[PDB]
Amino acid sequence: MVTIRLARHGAKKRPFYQVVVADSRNARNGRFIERVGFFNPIASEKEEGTRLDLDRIAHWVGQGATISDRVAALIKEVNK
Amino acid sequence: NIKSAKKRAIQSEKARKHNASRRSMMRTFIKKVYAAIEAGDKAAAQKAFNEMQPIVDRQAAKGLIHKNKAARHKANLTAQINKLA
Amino acid sequence: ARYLGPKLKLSRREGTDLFLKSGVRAIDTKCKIEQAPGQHGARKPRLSDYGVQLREKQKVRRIYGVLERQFRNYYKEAARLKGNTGENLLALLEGRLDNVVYRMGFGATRAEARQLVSHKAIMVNGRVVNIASYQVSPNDVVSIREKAKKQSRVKAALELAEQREKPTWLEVDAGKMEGTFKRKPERSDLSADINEHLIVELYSK
RNA sequence: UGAAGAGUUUGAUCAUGGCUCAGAUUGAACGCUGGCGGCAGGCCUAACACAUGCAAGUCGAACGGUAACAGGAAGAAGCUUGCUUCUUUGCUGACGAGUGGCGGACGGGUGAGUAAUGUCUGGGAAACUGCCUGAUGGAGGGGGAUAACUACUGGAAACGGUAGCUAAUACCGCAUAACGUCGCAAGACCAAAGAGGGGGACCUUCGGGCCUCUUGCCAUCGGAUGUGCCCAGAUGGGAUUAGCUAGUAGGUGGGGUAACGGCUCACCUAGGCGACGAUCCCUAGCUGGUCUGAGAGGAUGACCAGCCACACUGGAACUGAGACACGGUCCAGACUCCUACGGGAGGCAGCAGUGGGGAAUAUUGCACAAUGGGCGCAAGCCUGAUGCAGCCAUGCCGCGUGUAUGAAGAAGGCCUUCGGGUUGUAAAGUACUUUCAGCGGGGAGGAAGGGAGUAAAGUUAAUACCUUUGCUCAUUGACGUUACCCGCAGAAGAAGCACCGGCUAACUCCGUGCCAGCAGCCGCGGUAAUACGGAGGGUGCAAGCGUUAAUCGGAAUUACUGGGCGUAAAGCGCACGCAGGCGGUUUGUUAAGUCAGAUGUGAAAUCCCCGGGCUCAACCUGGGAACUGCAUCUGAUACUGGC
Repeated sequence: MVTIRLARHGAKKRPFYQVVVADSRNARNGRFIERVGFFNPIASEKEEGTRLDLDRIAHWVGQGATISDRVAALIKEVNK
Repeated sequence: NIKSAKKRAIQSEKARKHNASRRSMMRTFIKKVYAAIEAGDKAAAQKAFNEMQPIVDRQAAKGLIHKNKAARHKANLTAQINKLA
Repeated sequence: ARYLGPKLKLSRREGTDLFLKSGVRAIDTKCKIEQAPGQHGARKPRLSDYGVQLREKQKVRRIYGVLERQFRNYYKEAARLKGNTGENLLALLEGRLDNVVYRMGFGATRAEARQLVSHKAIMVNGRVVNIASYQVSPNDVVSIREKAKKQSRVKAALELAEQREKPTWLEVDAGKMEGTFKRKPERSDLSADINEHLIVELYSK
């Protein structure tokens, strides 16, 4: 199953997270098709914090890869 | 707790007594079709091949030889009855 | 390290006032620097061929309270953007937060100024800074925390700062204890107790 | 916007040739000393061996059912006729165990083997591809097994064996079936499951006929992404290994795999491979990376990201979408453990301790709080995954140990034909300064949501299901004594170690008297020891300082950038010459090689530029760049090879 999922990225007591498209299948943050964004749970309360390639995701969903509840909710942080 | 891999050799040997037995039956069926070419020619071979055709598909319907070998057997022998003059 | 030992014996051995333990009894005579000529000869019997720049290298370190490894790193960063180690090197030492707290007058000595910075009492652009080597730039605002603004030595240090030479490249207000950097210090004013052929080949010499 | 040189052959000197020192360094170790905090990393050795416990489950919204709990359903009695007892019961909420579906090859630990079918980097053809995702088809009928339970039974047991009995989203046939099968094509053939929540008229024995949405089940053919295969360019030592080989080298016929080839067999052929080092033997995780210096170059690849291999020692491969299976099978070997003695369990190079090995490498810590994966339609359950503490100058970075005052200069110490000098603003005495630590209180956020409220003129039959918003109630914090703020606190609790004849910074006096104790080289010590031990004063760095076996620099003294052969060290005593290296010149042509232009690729971290986040920075990153490479297309047409 090709899935659009959040990947393990950050520091001790400071998680950051990236989002990638991959068959899973593959292990943790590796061997991915392409990157589409980053979360940053803090994002310093600013509009230049958190990014998501909503148009490349629109070509990778369909008729494409799966997107689950917690990842389909990333659009709510960029709002949008 | 469980480890269901510990069941799979017993589940394979208990099934082997039909799932490998039918491999011997299928190796034999090729002999029955070539024996129907000497019985013989177009008025025996294609009548006898139609005893094998459904058994190959009915085995492939369960897995085991489904990826290529089932259709390979049918194509190989269709070409051998089509060769007749 | 801060050496922590007796101070005036260093300046007397360099024949040069290092501003160590300066103020009050140290102004107008009785510092005794270059007043003990010895009973026979210059006591240079001998003495070492590399004594310059070697003692000049300790002088330029000790007079700012700067350690070897950091002074060697200053000699490397000073070369960038055509800055020249005969110009930018001295302007980097004069632009230190411990020298800026000393030139704004909140410390009577560079040691006293460092001991306001490290003891969490100083701010740069409203942010608390404890790094004495922080480089103050031509837009930076330097000030003291409320817990220290009324300290005895800080008020006494400003009574000496008005008798010292004015640093024209900065501004300060003593009633708020807040000042601003307006220009980088320049060699056409910034002058030091060092000879002109020395510390221009620093390290590997 | 970077890049010390020198010493040593002598009575002197210029060369050359070796050797040596002054600087960096490690997963280190050693000595003395050692605070506050932060970022990393932490058995390199026995691929030696493991105590005691864990590390992997889940579904009652498929199903037979029920050891218990609780409510219904049904009988028998007391006479106290209104309060109780007795005898039964999956009908139902729920669920122990049982059937059945799915998961455990998620994601860790370790280099033993292999100079490679292996990493890095670029291609090719003959195949498969569950779940995801896309389109197109299909769902009638019959029959047989079996667990749990119970009664028997092997054995001292551990551990479960058997029989009687019964059902399917467990199983097989009989049916139906596409653009699939094969062919120019008509066409024949192969399969399977329902289930759940909601809900009206008609009817009953009212534990469903029937409507409705959801989600499954069986098949055909594409995408998406992997898996299997073969090549090319890159590549440790050895020639006092020069020859090696019998599936080695080519053909003919079978079998094998999803597919290929000698892949595996049986037979015909004798070739194949070698100085560009074949054959054989020793050593060995590889590269992103790391250290060094101005770089080139050198020494080297822990951790890190990715890839390939390994699971006590060894074989076979099987299951499944996937393992050439850490917690699997059949076990065998070496073993530990149990057995009072009739056979039985297992493999910490997981998480942690421990025996051993070592100069050496951290606690059987805390927690399902956060997150992921797994099962479940979902509530929810599992998780030594994971997320965090704990310890260590082991490397790197920010910071304390006080500050102010104070002398014709003290007492005490050192040096001195004893005048004087120096330790020294140092001390005491008197005041500041509470940074760091200590100590009490206040105290975030990391935690969203399910149930209820909500909200769309939701879905529909207007509160199921399904679906939406920001908030409330109640439940969810290991880290933790959090961060941060406020106060109580008093100089209080806080400094080392090496060095001082010449090179070489700082040096004098005492004692020892060639002895003792030293030394990078020249060399020290017999009455002035600047060389030992001390003492007084200086030099150096600092929570560090130092000593070593060694690697990089100095080192152009391994020489490519960039070595040398008359003698100092190497030119063969000589003649000819195969295989190698090299070769005038006019034309065309080939395009191996060069130069020019593109499209792919050169993983992510990361250098360097540069925007955020903590002061700077280690670190987490957001955007750029480079990695001159390599392939595939295409020009120039000059030189080299070729003809």
